[PDB]
Amino acid sequence: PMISEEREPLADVIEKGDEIKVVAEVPGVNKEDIKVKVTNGGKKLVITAKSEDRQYYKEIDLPAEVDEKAAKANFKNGVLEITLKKK
Amino acid sequence: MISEEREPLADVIEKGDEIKVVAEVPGVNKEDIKVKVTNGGKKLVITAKSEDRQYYKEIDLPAEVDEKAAKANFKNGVLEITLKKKA
Repeated sequence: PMISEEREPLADVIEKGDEIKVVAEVPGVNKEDIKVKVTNGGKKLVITAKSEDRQYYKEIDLPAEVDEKAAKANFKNGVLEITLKKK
Repeated sequence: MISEEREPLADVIEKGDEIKVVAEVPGVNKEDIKVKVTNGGKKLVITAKSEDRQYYKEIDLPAEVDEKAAKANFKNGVLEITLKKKA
């Protein structure tokens, strides 16, 4: 349908020194529905999810420059776990 | 590792015979969820437990509902349950 609601999801950051872990609650979307892009040289993170049920958008400022190269993604029961390696 | 119980986002919508209650409880597996009906028709009680996240919610229903009746479904961290109004 034409009209949708866009929410800002709950997210948290864990700065283990080696890794940066981002966890977001995005219930109501499938994994395929989710897109993450690192921006600003790995300074920043963006999350977009759209599903018939839900719409989510998030901007996150990371502690350190990070690289997409080793990055991994987990989605369980509506919670998204992302781990990135700092550059 | 500190536990705090949380109150889930819930929307209750009633159409016709049915009352549909929607709850977001991400983090939690479906077997870790408990749904029960109390105080005759009026109130619906939801319990979700997992190590990382725990939820409890109680909802006062617009109309009394039979406890036994239900259709319930879980998807991507979202719980949808369908309730029948008392005859």
